[PDB]
Amino acid sequence: AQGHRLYVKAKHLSFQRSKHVIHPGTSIVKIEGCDSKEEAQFYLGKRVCYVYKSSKAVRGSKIRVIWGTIARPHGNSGAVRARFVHNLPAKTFGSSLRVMLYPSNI
Amino acid sequence: FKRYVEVGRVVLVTKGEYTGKLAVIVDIVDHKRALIDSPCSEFPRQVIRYGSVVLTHIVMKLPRGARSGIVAKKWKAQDVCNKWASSAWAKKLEAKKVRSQLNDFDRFAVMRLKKQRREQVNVAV
Amino acid sequence: ALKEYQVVGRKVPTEHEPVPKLFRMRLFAPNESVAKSRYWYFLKMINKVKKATGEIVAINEISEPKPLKAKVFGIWIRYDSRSGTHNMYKEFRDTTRVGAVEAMYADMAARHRARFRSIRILKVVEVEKKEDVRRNYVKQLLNPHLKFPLPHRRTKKVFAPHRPSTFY
Amino acid sequence: SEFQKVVVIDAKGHLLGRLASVVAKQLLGGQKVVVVRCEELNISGHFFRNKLKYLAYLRKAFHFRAPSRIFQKAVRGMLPHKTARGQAALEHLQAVEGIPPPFDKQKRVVVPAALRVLRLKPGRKYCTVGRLSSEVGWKYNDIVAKLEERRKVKSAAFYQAKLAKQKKIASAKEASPVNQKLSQFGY
Amino acid sequence: DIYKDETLTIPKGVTVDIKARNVTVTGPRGTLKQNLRHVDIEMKKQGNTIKFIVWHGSRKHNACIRSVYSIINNMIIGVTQGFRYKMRLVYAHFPINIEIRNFLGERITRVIILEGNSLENVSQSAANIKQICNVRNKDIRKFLDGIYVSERGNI
RNA sequence: UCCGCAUAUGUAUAAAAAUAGAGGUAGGCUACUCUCCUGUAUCGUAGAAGAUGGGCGAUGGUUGAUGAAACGGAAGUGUUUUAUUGACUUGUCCAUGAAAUUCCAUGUGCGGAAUCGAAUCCAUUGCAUACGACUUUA
RNA sequence: GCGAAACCACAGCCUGGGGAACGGGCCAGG
RNA sequence: GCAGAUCUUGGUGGAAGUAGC
RNA sequence: CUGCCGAAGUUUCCGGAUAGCAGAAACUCAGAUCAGUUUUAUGAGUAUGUAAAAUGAGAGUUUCUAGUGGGCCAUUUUUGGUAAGCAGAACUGGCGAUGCGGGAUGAACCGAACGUGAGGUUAAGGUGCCGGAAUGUACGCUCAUCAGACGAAAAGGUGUUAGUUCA
RNA sequence: GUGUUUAUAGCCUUGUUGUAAUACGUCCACUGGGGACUGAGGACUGCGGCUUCGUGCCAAGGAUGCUGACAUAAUGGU
Repeated sequence: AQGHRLYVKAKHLSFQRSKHVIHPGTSIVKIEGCDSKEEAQFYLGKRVCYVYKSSKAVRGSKIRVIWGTIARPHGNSGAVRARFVHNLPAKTFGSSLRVMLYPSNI
Repeated sequence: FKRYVEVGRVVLVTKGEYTGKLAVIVDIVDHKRALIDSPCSEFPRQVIRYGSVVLTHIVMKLPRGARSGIVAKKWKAQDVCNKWASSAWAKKLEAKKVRSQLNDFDRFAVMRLKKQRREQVNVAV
Repeated sequence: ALKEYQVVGRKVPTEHEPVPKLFRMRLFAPNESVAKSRYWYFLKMINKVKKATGEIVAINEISEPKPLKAKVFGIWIRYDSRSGTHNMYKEFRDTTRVGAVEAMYADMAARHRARFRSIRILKVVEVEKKEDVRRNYVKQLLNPHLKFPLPHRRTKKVFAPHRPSTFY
Repeated sequence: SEFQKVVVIDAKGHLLGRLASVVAKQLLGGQKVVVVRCEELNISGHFFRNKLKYLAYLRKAFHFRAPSRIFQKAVRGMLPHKTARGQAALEHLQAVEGIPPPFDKQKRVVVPAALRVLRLKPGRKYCTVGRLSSEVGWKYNDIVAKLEERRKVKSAAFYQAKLAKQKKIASAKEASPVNQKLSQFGY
Repeated sequence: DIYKDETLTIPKGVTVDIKARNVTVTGPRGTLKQNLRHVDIEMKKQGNTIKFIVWHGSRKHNACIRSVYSIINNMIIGVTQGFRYKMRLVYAHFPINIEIRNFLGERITRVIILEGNSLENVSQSAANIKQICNVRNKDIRKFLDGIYVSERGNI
């Protein structure tokens, strides 16, 4: 089944936050394989999605997606800042996100 | 022991802008800094810290504080180039660099040949 | 990093002093502004020459003529501490005068918990004779047979699969 | 770098605090972590040092002695255990003494940022958690220190069988001309 | 000090393996396979020599290195000629039955060259014999008779 | 047992051991060489989500389905050995089909009954005892 | 069987600290 | 133009099916 | 209900007349003045003062007309001290009418003073985990069995690290 | 191991071989990409640049152009 997955695995770590104030509009995403802020420049502007399933079979489907884009790197270790169309729920801390390769400049 | 910080021992630079370039210690400034030089023109004579290099098993006899040109003469005389390359350590490094240069079409070709190689599966009963 | 500046200064000429004397010091500072301030402070406390009545006539950074040759530098320093009066002399082996002074500052700030303003250098000299070397550590570094293993090797990608070799 | 669903860590030679902080961050990152050989963890400091630390802890609570319970306590203090996120992250950690049968046949990784040989200065006294636990109440040290040889002997036999089996393909590799005919790609 | 090597001439012992900080210094008289885990000194088997490299060693490490050199010599001495430990016993007005018993008439019963490769163990055994012959609530002159090791020399 | 109702993306990787280093090494306890110097590796990876055929090379690698025997105790729950029965076989060479998606959007649960056991109450009992609740016996 | 009244800002497990009690109400823990 | 006035009037709670008769 | 302005919280005599702070009205006035500011030099005694330069701002008013007539944190200079702390003056600002980032938490400590938002960048603090951010680089000290991170203190250290002097 | 002076290595110093190169500092009204947020205003005027001149054109007093998906859905609110 290794003829698929055009995307890259990622994890939703947290929102942008200070010690005591959280900003849910921007989320901190750890793209796996990206290990520094210079490698995070490749994934800037790429589409990222959160894919989950819900009980109702609305649209005749069991899966729904929240889309987003990668805006800028966060820190030195390769984490990025992502803004989603809808703010990611706080329950999705440590959940998985998919980073496509489009819009591609390669 | 096989690797001693010594005058004339060949080292491999693993940190900095000269990563992956062979060099030979010419003097010991201190226990934390060593003076190295390489015959190739891309490597200027410089003082580097011991934490930025790894120590190779090749020892080639140099006088203390030898100049750059005489280092090159000794390097060519003792054929350090193609002596380091003969060891499997350099072959593994060279293969890693070559494998990193492969493009998508080359990667597809490698998968085809390695599948042609794997279908061999001949083992004596 | 530190830079070695030679600073020449003199007092403003007046009717009493048609032509004044030139006073030159070689002092280390990260930038020229620090060197000029240190030069005036040294002049004020050595020659009692005020900055208001004085002016800097020249300043030039000095590069090490032989940065590719190992050398031994002896530094005479003055320590200002709780007592405020100490004379010390240290010997450092390196390739440039700047590195030795930086090493001295790191050593004293670590061991003695000093500061840049308190520490003042009377002189830095190059020990060109092995017999002139006083410290035993530097004498070892000049022995004919430097032979020691690699120290402090210590060598994201967390969760390494195999145990490290951390050896030859 | 990359994550797996379950990560098995061989805690032999790993410092308690360094490994716990790495594990706690991985647990909050959304990963299931299994730490085996929890009795082989190391703590910087002499035997008497952490002895008085644990003896003072006994003076204070449910005093646990087992090495995994020591490690589980260290990881828990590095988690937001007062919230649902911290509790959920805690439940993804499985710390055990030794290597149980479900895990001795699975690959075990190590954390270089927590290894004693790469973090402690040579010549520094250290206290093993298993030895430290043995005198403070833990009574299963001897039986687990005896069973490990049985696991090691079986595992060593498996490695020899695997190595002997691998020799056939390794010889067959260079035997096939196509291995070197198109080896210009670095493979 | 950059280097503090301590060369020690190797004896005619059977084995001198010091792998994994375990100096299995075997010998003809005895196999003094004592692990060299006391000090972190690198041992170099330079033929008929044992260079105890103590490079970048501290004062405490150097003191341990010097003790290790004596231990190596002591192990070699035991591996070559052992260590005889002559023991002398003096009887008071009440002789001490020997399995120590009747110590000044003591009804309680406790438990002379002594050749041995392990000189430390032989000396420790001699101390145990001296510790066994311990006077309690008795004058020193009255308890002058006791078991004291006469001499200890290589057998 | 009947009746009614609601209807993760390759999930691939198993000696131990220390750095005052180990692993394994011919030979017959060695000797000495080799390897590291992380997995950027190894295993797998083609097919209108993976088609239909002609095949060919090898006459065999993957597996499904059963019939299986061994091993695995620490929490064995899995490691093989297979006997076959069928297939894909990317090992390789050809012929067809893919499209106007004509620029991204992706048996299981509940409520009822007819049943089979068991337990409590129960004949009970003080063994227990404000009452609960407990222990024996119908 | 009949049948009150007082009272009621509101919840309510402990160890320390929060300087003006801080506590029960905050912070750090069990 | 109300949330306060140990506010006024009316209605209704927890205490409580408690103290008790 | 919203918007705008906005104190004083204390000199002086002595419940007030005040003044002062904050507004309204009636003005005139840049070819003119004003200033919790720095100056030039000399006057007097580095400070202090002076008339006339730099910088900024347009300023001076006259009348009447609400509210207040305390303290706290203390700093600094400072007097007396007195086992020693401590107390007494002035000064300085802040809190008092002030939310916000940090300081584990915090009425007075470090930053910063506020319309509703988007993006960027910082301050003070920080980047092992809790916790956003380098288990960063380089050079040193220490192993504390009551480390360190925040008077029993004199000394003792066969506890040390570096150096200075005599040698 | 003792002393040597290029030996069958060379090291340092000195002037010196054709000049340099490089690093650092600084500047270009020199230039090539990647990402994100914003689109206020609403005829024409203006300042400019191209243009032989242009009811000319332009990145010049604030976004336009080309497409795709949906009414029994898409999108948001409670």
